[PDB]
Amino acid sequence: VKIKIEHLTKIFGKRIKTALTMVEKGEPKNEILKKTGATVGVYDTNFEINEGEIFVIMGLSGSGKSTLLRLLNRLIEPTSGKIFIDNQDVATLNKEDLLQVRRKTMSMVFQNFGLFPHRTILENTEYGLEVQNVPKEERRKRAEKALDNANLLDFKDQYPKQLSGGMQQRVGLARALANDPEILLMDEAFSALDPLIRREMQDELLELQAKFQKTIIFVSHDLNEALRIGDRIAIMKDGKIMQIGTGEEILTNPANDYVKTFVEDTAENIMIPALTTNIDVDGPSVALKKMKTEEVSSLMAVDKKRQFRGVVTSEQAIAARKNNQPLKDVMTTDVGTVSKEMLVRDILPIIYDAPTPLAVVDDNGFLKGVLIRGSVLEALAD
Amino acid sequence: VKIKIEHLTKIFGKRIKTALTMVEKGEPKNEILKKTGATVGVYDTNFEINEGEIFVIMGLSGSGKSTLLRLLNRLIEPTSGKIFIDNQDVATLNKEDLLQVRRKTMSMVFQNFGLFPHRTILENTEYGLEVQNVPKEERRKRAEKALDNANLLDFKDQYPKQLSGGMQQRVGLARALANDPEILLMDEAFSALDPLIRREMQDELLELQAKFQKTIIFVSHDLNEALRIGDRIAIMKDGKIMQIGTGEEILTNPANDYVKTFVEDTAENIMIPALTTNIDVDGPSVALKKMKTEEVSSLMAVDKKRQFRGVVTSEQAIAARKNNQPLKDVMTTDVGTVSKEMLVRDILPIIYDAPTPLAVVDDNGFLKGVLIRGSVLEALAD
Amino acid sequence: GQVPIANWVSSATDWITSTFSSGFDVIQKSGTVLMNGITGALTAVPFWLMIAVVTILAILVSGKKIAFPLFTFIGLSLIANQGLWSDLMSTITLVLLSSLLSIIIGVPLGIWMAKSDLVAKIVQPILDFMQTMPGFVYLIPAVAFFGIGVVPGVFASVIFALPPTVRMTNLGIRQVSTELVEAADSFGSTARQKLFKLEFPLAKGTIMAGVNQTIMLALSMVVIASMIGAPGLGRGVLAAVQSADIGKGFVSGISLVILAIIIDRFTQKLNVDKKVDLVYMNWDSEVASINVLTQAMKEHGFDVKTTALDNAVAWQTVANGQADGMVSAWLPNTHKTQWQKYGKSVDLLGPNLKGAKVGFVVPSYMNVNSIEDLTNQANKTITGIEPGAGVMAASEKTLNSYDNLKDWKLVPSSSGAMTVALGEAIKQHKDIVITGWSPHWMFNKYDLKYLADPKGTMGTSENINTIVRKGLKKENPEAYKVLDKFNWTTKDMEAVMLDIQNGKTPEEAAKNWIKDHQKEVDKWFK
Amino acid sequence: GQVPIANWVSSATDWITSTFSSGFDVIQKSGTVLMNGITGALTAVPFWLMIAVVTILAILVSGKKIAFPLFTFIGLSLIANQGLWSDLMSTITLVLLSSLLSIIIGVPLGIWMAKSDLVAKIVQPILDFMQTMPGFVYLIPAVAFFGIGVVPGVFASVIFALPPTVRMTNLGIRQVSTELVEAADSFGSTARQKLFKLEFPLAKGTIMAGVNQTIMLALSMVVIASMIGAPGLGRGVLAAVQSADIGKGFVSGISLVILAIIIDRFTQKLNV
Ligand SMILES: Nc1ncnc2c1ncn2[C@@H]1O[C@@H]2COP(=O)(O)O[C@H]3[C@@H](O)[C@H](n4cnc5c(N)ncnc54)O[C@@H]3COP(=O)(O)O[C@H]2[C@H]1O
Ligand SMILES: Nc1ncnc2c1ncn2[C@@H]1O[C@H](COP(=O)(O)OP(=O)(O)NP(=O)(O)O)[C@@H](O)[C@H]1O
Ligand SMILES: Nc1ncnc2c1ncn2[C@@H]1O[C@H](COP(=O)(O)OP(=O)(O)NP(=O)(O)O)[C@@H](O)[C@H]1O
Repeated sequence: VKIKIEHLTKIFGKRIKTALTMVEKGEPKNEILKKTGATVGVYDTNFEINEGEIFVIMGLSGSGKSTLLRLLNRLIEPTSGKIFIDNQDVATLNKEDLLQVRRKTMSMVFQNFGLFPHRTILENTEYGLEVQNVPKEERRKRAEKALDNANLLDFKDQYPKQLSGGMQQRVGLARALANDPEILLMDEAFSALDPLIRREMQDELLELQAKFQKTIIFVSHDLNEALRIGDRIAIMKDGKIMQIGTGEEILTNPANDYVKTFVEDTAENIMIPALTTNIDVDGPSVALKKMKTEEVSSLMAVDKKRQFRGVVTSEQAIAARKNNQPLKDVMTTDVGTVSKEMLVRDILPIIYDAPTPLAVVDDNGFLKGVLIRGSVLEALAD
Repeated sequence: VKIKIEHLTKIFGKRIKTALTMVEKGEPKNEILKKTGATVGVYDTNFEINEGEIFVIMGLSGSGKSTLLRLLNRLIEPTSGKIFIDNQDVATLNKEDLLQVRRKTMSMVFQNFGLFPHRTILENTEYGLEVQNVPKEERRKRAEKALDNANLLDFKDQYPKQLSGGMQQRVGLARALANDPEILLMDEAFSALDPLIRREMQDELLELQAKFQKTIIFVSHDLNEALRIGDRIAIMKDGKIMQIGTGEEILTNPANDYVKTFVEDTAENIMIPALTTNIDVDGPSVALKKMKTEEVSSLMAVDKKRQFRGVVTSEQAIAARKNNQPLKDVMTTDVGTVSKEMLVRDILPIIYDAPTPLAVVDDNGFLKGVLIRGSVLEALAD
Repeated sequence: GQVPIANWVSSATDWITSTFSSGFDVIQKSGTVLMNGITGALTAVPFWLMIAVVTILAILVSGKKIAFPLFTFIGLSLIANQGLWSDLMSTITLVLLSSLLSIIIGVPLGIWMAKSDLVAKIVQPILDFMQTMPGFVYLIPAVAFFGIGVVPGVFASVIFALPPTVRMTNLGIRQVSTELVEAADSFGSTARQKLFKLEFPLAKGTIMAGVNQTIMLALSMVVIASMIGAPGLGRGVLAAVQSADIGKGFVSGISLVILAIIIDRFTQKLNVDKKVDLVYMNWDSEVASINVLTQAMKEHGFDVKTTALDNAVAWQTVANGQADGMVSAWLPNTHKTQWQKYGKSVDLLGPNLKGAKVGFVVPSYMNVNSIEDLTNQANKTITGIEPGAGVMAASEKTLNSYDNLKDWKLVPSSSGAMTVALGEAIKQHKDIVITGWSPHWMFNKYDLKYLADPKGTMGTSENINTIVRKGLKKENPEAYKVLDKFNWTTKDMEAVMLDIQNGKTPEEAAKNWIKDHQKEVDKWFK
Repeated sequence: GQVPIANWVSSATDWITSTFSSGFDVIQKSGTVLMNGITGALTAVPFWLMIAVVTILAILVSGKKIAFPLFTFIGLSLIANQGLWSDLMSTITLVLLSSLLSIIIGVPLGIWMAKSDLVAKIVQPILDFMQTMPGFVYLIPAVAFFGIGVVPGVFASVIFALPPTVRMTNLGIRQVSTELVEAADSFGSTARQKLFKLEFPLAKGTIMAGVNQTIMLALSMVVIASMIGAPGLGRGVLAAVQSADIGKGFVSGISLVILAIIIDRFTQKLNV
């Protein structure tokens, strides 16, 4: 165990001791607001955190989750509660000790990368030490070392504005790491990047955490972004609905009914956007390019007018290319075609024989989606 | 055929008649710049367009491709050339006739949606008619009709700022359509949306074009965004490298060598980002959630420390869930594991037996990617 | 060699004023009658009614906070308590004309600025040359064009308040995102349609900010123009300056602050017979005369208009024919160059006061008895009055007539600024030389003396006179008869001026003397 | 039912000026000697030398462009031709004293305003009450405190030019993105660290813009103060006004606008 929290809470607005007393009994937040006009972002939060335990904190815009982070670091002074780090509280600390705790243990990462545009990447990276009054060569050494750990040192002596989101995020994370912190707070760090770069950053972060065993108070509104990396989750709606974590207990034994809609636990509404190949104008090479970009091995083939026609496979396209023979001849018209919400489960047998999915073709020939062993999921939900 | 262009070109800067004369001989753009300081964005452009022929225009930032659009609509007065629409030139037109051509035939779509924030969606939608001096009930009728065609009429009497990119784009496209134009110019319309919404918009646009046979001068820097929809492509680097179009001829017989790097036509560098399941902390329900989000049927399973361990399948996870038995027991350790650039093609046989891919596991147990019938592509490139 | 810039400018202005004179005069008539009618209309409204109206509008504009309406009501009540209402209404009418004209002439100019790239290049230089130019200049040609009154205030405020409106308009129309303009073009929106549908409804914020700046500038420039016509609180603050009267200057400044805050706060919350026309010059000597003259002259049934301004302007005012007359013409030497310019364009009456003694002034305790017996006392300074005064013609010639003064400096001030500086010297008990004249009031409180002038250039046979425009005898004989007889005692005039300096109002002290000497006063009325 | 504002203000002014008289007198002596020395220094320099130096500075700050330095040389030559050089130097020294005093006492006040919301509430009203009063008033107490000369001119210019400096300082320190502020406070950076590493270098544009405004206001207030001591071209323009001699008035206004243009251009090129 590393952290331990007790009745931590934060009240905004004015005339708040009344609100503090109220939460000391258990009045809901909405009553407090309507009575005092003192909006509350956190409410009787109690939990604990261990070492190396990426502890995600999910929720919606308005749950007061980033506020919880900033309370851990005390950027926002807690209205009440305690935070036992290193057997040392944090809400009862003088300024200098809190300052050293910030410089040494904690470190922060932000949604929009929290970077100084009036500096070059290395200065931003070393700022955490620059403010600690240390000689400059070791500062620059650790900065270049961290950047080399992120494969962008050649991109130093440049300015953030001339970079892309991913490199700015890597720079912010390195600035955080330069300190050798025992903790890393994030406020939707990867939420501003592209989802591809988002996955890349998640994988890199997991790699790091495997190498570096340090706590991480992540924050995200994407449940995917939490299950991928999160070792213990905590969902927040103005308070801790449940944080049993371990990934499934949010899915297996959700205490509330709100979580079960937050994670979103019949008919063929499970169809997914399809990968299409308009044969009449495109051909084999285009189809193979589409497969490469789309990271698949087969495709669905339609008529120019968006009528479904059949299926295409990588080998079929290759044969077409070598033979110069075009599509609509080396093609798979025979397919287990399906309707929109009309073959829910009678399809169980047919889905097994055919490795390819079963396009949910509209009765008029149009196509909406496909089905790839997502049917086995809710066929057995019974 | 609808459009026909002749030696159209546009010269910026000053002292340009010299530049016009130069392009009349064939001097490169860079020489013109260094000699006169008159940067050129278009250079001796000649082509033609047909009806219903989505005519994409690819290129890089600096190719002067959006300038070509704005020249078609004459928002930027052409330095020279002609544009024969409806057997009527466009660069030799008085103001009123050009104005009517803009109101009736042409219509425009922009990257950042070109929406007036000081109006409500319906007013933006009807602006194209509002400026034509028509009575208001038919204006509102056509506006609501178009919005209903985009499934957001309930979102009228609201402001764009309180919407998301997709709905703003639909509104802009409807504003364009309200006019019943015979043409639709776009400047990287979908480039500001999410790629998911981008694909949805592409499919909707193709649906529309099937229903509505009207020309579309699309623009995009994504080759995917062109092959998906484009019926005839034209690549641009300060000039028309080649526009044979038809999708493959850019891929099959690329006249230049630049195109072959623009479209990007050995070792296992074809590996793709993998879909992972950290068994030691996550379990069956989490794995099935990942499959659902990731739109697949199987997954790769690793050790907490990012060592590869094996494979998991939807049925295996379902059995684990019903039986309550966890992963690392109902799992597929046996797999055709592979190294990073060391089994390029000897793997041809093994890839066939196994429906699942072959993880390119680092020799130390780490994982980088997988291989899904992308090997059949360049195994036969020989 | 030097270039005749001054001669060129004066020649061009003279050619204009001789060429477009009829247009200037008709504009003067129409504008003055218009502003006078508006002011009469506004002051016809009782103070309680308009104060309550404005507080109600404050409530309507903001109903949650009670700060602005409260400040408005309290301040306007305070003003009307101090007696500064009619002046306030004149100030508002000037400000409205100025702001409206500046807007009407700038916003179109901002349009023709943004829609053309040549006009920006032409005008922005002019805007920078207009936006740093001091206000004092703008009102020089105004008098040369329209002459004294409200018209100069309007013109100066226009020319001084136009720049920010024009600039912010051109900025706010040139800054709308190019996609919106490109769209409005792609849908075939004529310039008018996009201008009235896209440009303005988005630039209005910047345009209103520029209009707020225009209003501020017009207000300040009215305060400045007070020296010429420009009635209102500007006259009050100006007189408080030229007399060092801290209280009245503070009062007028606070009233202008109230007016300006009111207008500002509103703006940011609307973004989303027998008549006499006399002239005097704020000199404690001449304040006593006219004020007494008017209060008495009223009794016979004379309609009065006193206009406070500088000496040489008044001579021009009386000269060209823009006013009736004035009784503040020290002569034949202190204001002689004024006569050399516009002494020929009058019909002088005759003295009004015998014994106008001019000369330097020093504390009696100091040794020096004549200017020739002065070595290097008082840092070789001559603490004088406004540089446009008449004694400065003498003092300029004095320092350039004697040897010992060849290395002494003349430092202008106001006609009352030195008096407080003097009082500082006597309390500090330090040598100090000050330009001076008589009759005056400080002689009655301090122990001071003149300095004998062996050359006597700065004035020996000095005596106030009074002048009237030629032919006034054929256009207002009653005042011509009255003014001719206006000649009275030298000695206890000072009761008029000593009473005031002790803490009474000019009219109140001017009233008191007339009761004592009503018999002599009635002699003037004949 | 009138209320005696006049009497209260006069009594307060008399009491304050008769109470702190020694301090005002010593300040008068020091300021006048300092300003006369500065003016003698700046006018001792031959005018060709200073024109050439300043044109060199124009070329330095603007290398490719020739219009601005050409205008500088032409205007300053015109001034020196007409004889308004010593006046010009007196005006400059007044402007310098006023601007530096205003900056020195306002920028820290801007910091304090940005650091406490209470002080902003206290001051913004005072800034509104200060930038809205006409300049004419501000000097009346000046004479009452410092007397005829230049000291009152610079005091009034200070009081009339300090608002926009303070306002822009507070506004430009209060508008920095709270993300960077949270980054600074999260890596353990005291107020000094972030103030001298984060707040300033990002507020500098606003601060120097406000300090251009301050200079314009001080210059105008000097022109006004010319009615009391306050030498320079203000005296020339005032004499033109009091005589309607449009010649000298326009000449001095041309010279002042030339100076203001020079200063605006220079200040515009210390922030970019
Ligand atoms: N990037 C990745 N990382 C890790 N494992 C991956 C992976 N991509 C695919 N797999 C796994 O390997 C198998 C390869 O599928 P393939 O692409 O040959 O065959 C695919 C594809 O060719 C076709 N298909 C058509 N539209 C599709 C779509 N929208 N999404 C997925 N597959 C689609 O349907 C088949 C469904 O594949 P299924 O789920 O049976 O099985 C998939 C999946 O279990
Ligand atoms: N000024 C404030 N700053 C922070 N929280 C506030 C503030 N005022 C009120 N709050 C409370 O905190 C909540 C903020 O919710 P939160 O989930 O932190 O939103 P967010 O800032 O959009 N989150 P994130 O996207 O992760 O940065 C509000 O709903 C309030 O209950
Ligand atoms: N002001 C200008 N507007 C448009 N084109 C210009 C301009 N100035 C120069 N050009 C020329 O046109 C080119 C613009 O390239 P282009 O591919 O249109 O860029 P882009 O605007 O980033 N494209 P897009 O993202 O589709 O809107 C420049 O490289 C110049 O050759």
